[PDB]
Amino acid sequence: HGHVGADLAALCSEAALQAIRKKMDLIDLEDETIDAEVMNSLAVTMDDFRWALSQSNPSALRETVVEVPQVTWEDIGGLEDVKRELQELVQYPVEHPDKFLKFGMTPSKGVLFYGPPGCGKTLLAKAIANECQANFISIKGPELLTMWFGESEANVREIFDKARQAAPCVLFFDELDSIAKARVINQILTEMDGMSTKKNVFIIGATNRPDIIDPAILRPGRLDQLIYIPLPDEKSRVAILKANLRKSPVAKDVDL
Amino acid sequence: RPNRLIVDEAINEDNSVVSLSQPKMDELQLFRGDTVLLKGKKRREAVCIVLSDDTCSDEKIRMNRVVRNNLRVRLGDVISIQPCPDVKYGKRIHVLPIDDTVEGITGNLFEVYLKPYFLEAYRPIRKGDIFLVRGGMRAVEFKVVETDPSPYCIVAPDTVIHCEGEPIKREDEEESLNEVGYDDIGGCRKQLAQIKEMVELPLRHPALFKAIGVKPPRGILLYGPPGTGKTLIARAVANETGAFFFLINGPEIMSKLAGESESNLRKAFEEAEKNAPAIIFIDELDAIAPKREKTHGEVERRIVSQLLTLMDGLKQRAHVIVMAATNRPNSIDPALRRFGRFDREVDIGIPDATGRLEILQIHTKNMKLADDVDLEQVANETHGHVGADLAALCSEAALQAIRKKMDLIDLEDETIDAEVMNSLAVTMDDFRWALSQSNPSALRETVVEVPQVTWEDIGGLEDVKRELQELVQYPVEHPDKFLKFGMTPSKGVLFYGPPGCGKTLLAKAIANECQANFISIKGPELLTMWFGESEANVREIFDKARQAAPCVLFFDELDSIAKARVINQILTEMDGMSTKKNVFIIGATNRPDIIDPAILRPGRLDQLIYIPLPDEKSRVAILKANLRKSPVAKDVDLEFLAKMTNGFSGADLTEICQRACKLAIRESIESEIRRERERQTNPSAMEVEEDDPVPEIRRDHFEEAMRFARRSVSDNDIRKYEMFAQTLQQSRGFGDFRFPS
Amino acid sequence: NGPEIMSKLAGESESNLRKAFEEAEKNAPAIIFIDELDAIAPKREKTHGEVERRIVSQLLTLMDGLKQRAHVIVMAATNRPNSIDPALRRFGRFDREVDIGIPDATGRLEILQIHTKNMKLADDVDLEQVANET
Repeated sequence: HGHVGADLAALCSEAALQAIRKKMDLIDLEDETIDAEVMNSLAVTMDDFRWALSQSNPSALRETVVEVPQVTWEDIGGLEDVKRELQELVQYPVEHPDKFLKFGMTPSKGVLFYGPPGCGKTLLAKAIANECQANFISIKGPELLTMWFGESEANVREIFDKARQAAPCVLFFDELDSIAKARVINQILTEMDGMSTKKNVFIIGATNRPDIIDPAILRPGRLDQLIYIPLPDEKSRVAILKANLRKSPVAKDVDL
Repeated sequence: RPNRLIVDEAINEDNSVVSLSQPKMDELQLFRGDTVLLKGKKRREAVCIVLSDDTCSDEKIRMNRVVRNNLRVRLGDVISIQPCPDVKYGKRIHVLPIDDTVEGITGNLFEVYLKPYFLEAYRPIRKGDIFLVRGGMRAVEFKVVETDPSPYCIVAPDTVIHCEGEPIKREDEEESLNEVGYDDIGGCRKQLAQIKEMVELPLRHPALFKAIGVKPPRGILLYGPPGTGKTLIARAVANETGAFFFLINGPEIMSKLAGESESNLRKAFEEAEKNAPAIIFIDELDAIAPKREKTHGEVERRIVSQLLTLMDGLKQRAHVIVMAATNRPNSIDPALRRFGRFDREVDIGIPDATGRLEILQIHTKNMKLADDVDLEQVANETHGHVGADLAALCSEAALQAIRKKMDLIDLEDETIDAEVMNSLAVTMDDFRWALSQSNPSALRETVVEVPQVTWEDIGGLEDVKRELQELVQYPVEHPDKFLKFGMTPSKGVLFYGPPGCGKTLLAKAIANECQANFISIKGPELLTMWFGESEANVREIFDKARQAAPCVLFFDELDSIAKARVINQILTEMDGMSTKKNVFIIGATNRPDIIDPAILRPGRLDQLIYIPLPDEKSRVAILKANLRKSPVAKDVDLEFLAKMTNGFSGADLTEICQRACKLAIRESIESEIRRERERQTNPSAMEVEEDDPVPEIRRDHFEEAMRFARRSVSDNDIRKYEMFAQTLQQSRGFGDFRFPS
Repeated sequence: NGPEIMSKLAGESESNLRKAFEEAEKNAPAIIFIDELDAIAPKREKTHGEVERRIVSQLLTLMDGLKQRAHVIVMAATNRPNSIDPALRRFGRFDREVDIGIPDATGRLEILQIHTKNMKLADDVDLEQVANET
């Protein structure tokens, strides 16, 4: 992750050089002129690639990445009301844009999750992005408040027009109350009203202290719906428990 | 392969002669009148005719002195011999008297030193050969520099003479001895091996790299602190192969007129393109290409763009690589750190303790030392010194040894006799003087090294040892079993306990055990970033940890900014750090409740290991450990001293083994007062032997130094850590359950 | 002199520096002296032009271009070591740095003993007393 094409060319050349360097038993000093044996009878193996990935090649990437996620709906079972609501708020304005035009109902532009910390909020937000075949960017808390700690408040316009460039996206804040420990909420607030509605970008924000939030974010037009994420129930628990044991071979008599 | 043989002494006087063994004749099949080349050190060779004799051993060649010196080989070293069928006659080899033993003869001397010496042998003479001819108490060696055939020549007597030039002095030897070898540079053996791996195999084998299709490098950055010989290393790599150096100086291509420096750069790159597989070198890049903020004019921008265009205008078939030399990679214009110009960046950093022994071993070569000196002892100190600082140390110690000998180096003898010139050896207190009285170290930044503390330095804590082994050793010693069932490794622990119970002395132990590097930043080094608002200055100390792959970076008192940010600056960096690198982040603290809870989120810093007060076995271990240097009396018990000190922290009983040393040094100073202040100090009944009243720390010194002991940690604050340990739920709840049958 | 090799035309001061270093190289074991170095080589912040940077680099190149057999040493004279361009405090150019600081009380007696040489003093004066003050 983070490699570019030139970095991958460098990876291929270094893996080939490591495969040469393990064959110094034939490429000797007594044979200065190298015979035609090892020139065409040397194939690279997998641990050479793993060495060349591990031992070297720092990635030249730190900024955001646009992609479609690969998580699925059954990765977190249950929450059928939340699934129905997110389908009603994401899928229907893009899969059927004409029926929303028959009787003129305008689509909403974003929900606000809230619940206990670590109940699969991001793992729920990526599921609808994967289901709609929609791109998904994500900025976090520490990426957010380092803007206003060094007073770079006017540096969300680029991360919004980058979302404008990828048309079917759902930009996801995470812990946007992180600056509510003591601005940039106003900088998103002046940008969200300037964003048009014919583009189908949605703004889902997550939080853990829903009372400390600014009430101006809850005005109708900006962020209206308030979906509550509860603790995981039984079927969701067995689903996530099976989901985390994809890689590990587990004994067949281990009950879940 | 039977080519390389050791060289030993010879008896015969004939010159350009190599001794072969008579049992091995049929493998080479060359007879007596055949010429051979001998591979020597520092890429200088010589040519000889063979002699087949029985006085040589089976694998040892008997050869004379001047061709042993032309190969620069001595007793024990192994040389190669190869046949060379390109024997031919030549015209006007340029002989030259290079010694001061000519005795003032000028003109044509070559009718008795050249013409009778060379005949009936087919004498092979290579360029630079240092053969001598002795005649009339005049042993003149003619080192030739211009041979019209290549590479060696057979001298004919009908060769016309050309000897209008003047014989010169030993200065031409001083420009040939700086064709240095690999052994002439020390302190950076790992980085020398890595750069040799990077450079040497494209250069000696240009065809295989094109054959597979890999790309040789186009630009290497040799960044490091200034003065560590970053130009000597490039000379050594280039001269250890068949390269061609070209030193472009830094401010020399700045001190030209406007519109003329680029002509010099174009001429230099053209000379690199025209010649062999070669290497140019640019020292002090940040004086011709600084950051963009340090560019108020525009001609420097023209020079920088000229450098960029000439750098990218090279071909992979030209076989030229570019090495630059800065001090820090953020002090360059970042427009030339893109792919194709300057990507691979090595760090010839500060030499360590045992990396400092060879760097003054190579400097104490021509200086006669006595037997009392100990290079290991001075190597143990002099932290922060660089190679130039150690050269200055050697010169100042030699000057102090001269300056103590002013009793013979007098004003009445203006011309100094040859006595003290070769009969003066430096002793150890001269080195101690030159270290103490002078030489401030030019180092303040961090240092990467493996620690030398051991696991038994702090006994006990077997659970903590098991946990640290499980969190450090197993992700690096067995990386495949972590890949069998996909468990990802953790990226850092958080110690917490009472102040001064061996936290850093525990953190260095696993770094030493894993043979892993260990950097360490502290509290006052941390919060001085955000007191002067240099918050974005931890990226360099993290990518420095990226450069040294098996490291464990150790914060210390990271709650020091929690007296009233940079925690967020580490927090945005820790998630961006990948996991295939095996760098771990161990942070220590003393107030675990005041810490930011965002550091405790799973993924960032999860495990919370509690360090208790030292127990009994740990106490006797640290007590024995602090008395390594001091000789202690054999009846001084320590187990009785162990179980008496019950609630003492690890930083309190390390104080009493200095208070006892101070209480014994007071009495050892005081005992010398009365012994020199003896009334009627007569030669009668004089103690010619040293009485040594306090040779070691006795028992009553500890019995009196214990009286000032005081426990630092109370009972009310160890309960704070017990209560914080109870704030972690501590495996409480349901308890034991069983799976159904 | 310091500002004397600044009061020349452009492109001519370096000719004077080269002539001076050549005269040092040609003559005996000798010593040149540069007074007021911080007027021809200040810190980098006090360099708004570029010709001063050409002079500074010329000084660096001619300084490093000497040989140990030439027997010439260079003494400069500043007031504080942080008031110099730190690119010439590296090893090989300017390392050893002495401090002829302020003279003390009894160090002040000889400095006016050497000044009261040609002046006839009476018997009532006491150089120790004035040395105690000032």
